[PDB]
Amino acid sequence: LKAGNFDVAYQNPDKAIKGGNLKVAYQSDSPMKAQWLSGLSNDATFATMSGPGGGQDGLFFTDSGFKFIKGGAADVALDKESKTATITLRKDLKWSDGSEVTAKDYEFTYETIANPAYGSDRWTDSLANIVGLSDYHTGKAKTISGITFPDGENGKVIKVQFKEMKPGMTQSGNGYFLETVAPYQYLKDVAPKDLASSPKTTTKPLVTGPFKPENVVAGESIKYVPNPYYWGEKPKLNSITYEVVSTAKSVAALSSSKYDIINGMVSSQYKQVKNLKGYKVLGQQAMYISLMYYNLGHYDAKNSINVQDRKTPLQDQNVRQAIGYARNVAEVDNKFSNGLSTPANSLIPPIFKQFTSSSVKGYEKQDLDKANKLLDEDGWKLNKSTGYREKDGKELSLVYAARVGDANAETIAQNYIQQWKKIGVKVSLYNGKLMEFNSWVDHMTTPPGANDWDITDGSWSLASEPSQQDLFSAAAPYNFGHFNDSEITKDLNDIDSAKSENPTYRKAAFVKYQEDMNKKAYVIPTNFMLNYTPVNKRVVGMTLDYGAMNTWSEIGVSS
Amino acid sequence: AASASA
Repeated sequence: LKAGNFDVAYQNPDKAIKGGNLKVAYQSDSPMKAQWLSGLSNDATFATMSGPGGGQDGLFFTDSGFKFIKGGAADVALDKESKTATITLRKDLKWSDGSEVTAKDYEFTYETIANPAYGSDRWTDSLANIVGLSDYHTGKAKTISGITFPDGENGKVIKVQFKEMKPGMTQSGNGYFLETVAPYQYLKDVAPKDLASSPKTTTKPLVTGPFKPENVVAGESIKYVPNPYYWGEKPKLNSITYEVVSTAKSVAALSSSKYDIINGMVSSQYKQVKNLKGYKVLGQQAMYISLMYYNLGHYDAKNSINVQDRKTPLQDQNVRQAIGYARNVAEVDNKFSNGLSTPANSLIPPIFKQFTSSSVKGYEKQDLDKANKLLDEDGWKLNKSTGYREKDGKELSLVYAARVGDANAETIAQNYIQQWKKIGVKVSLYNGKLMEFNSWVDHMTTPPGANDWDITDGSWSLASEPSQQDLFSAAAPYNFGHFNDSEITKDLNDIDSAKSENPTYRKAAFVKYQEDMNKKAYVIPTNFMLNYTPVNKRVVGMTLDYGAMNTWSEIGVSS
Repeated sequence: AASASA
């Protein structure tokens, strides 16, 4: 497996010893916040650090494209005819204290999220599609009517009844049903308002993974040891230590071999890591998309609808396309990214092989000839005097709300401005400077939307069900440029239709959607990205493969 | 609610 020029796996030529201690770190300039219950945990650092303990007790294995498969802690099966998901927990699925994982532990997850007394921030609208769950969430019902137990609460089976089936239900991260268990017998006497701060969900939890946390140092570290009651393969290692390391100390920590693996390192540090002897640097395709938006209307919050009613030359398809073809994204990436940013051809990242294709063509290749010709034939005629184009007497001038974030954000933005000058479009920064992130978010997400920018950039970390509805639908508040297009609406609906229960049909729907978005050019895909992980040469069985389900049990050391 | 700024 490759990801760009990176290997996804470190094929160590040396055999693993029996035992050993692996030293892992996560790069963060903020402390971790330990919370072992998925529904109550809001810290991405700790979520990753919980991996050896079961990742906050996730149930389901997937393939390398995040589609559910059988063989994890539980299986899930969908029945269209009865509008039901059936979750079957393994017979020997146990908590780390030896107690059984049961149907009730799965239901209890729902309670931690849906009962406001626990204080979860993880309720979503998608959960309202489970029969009876809204009524539980608002306190109208004492129980969740759509969740039943064919073999009772202490059995191993749970059935979840939906109002409507959704084709994304075969993808992990879909949000229509949950994928974790919580130890009800361990936590049942803790007041809901005290659950998040209880020792029992922080320093002294029960877990289901191959390792259990023997010691948690608040904000800093976990000492993991083998979980005797793990259903699967006994781990090779005797222990794993997982610690937070600061950005400023990560490179030195590799130089001194303080950590075997550091996760979450940022793109800027890669050139300092590449050259380190003693490490193999692995790479993987990210669940990420960056894109350019054009401002085309406003958002009507009361009626939950985008209205594409802004006066702007960007209402012209030829203009939107030309501004995309003018950019030099590849050249930019080649200068600055160290192969960690690669030009996007479409809005769905290539890691989703079942939902996209490299055959889809967008704006990944600069084509200034085409950009110029598009503007010509649309009546935007160039000037002798000024280097800029005019139509019905008015100059083609646009405002670019570029933002802070990338290490060369200023330089990249200026480069694009200069490319746009080459096609006779005058582009200026919003208020003559890059926008701060929090300012940018406010500007883009406060209805009805501003009228004082034309072009902006956004970037998203996508869930493993890469839903486009909450980003680009006519009803979506995150449709930042506010386009509203009958063909795109059709395309979006088709992706989530009953016909898309068929994977080949769904792939075709995702592909059409991506083609149509590129042609219409309301938005322009910019970059995909790669993540990297340095790995000490003594580590055996390390891989970034998303389909690798047993890495914590398989991983070892050669000395 | 699935995807995040980042």
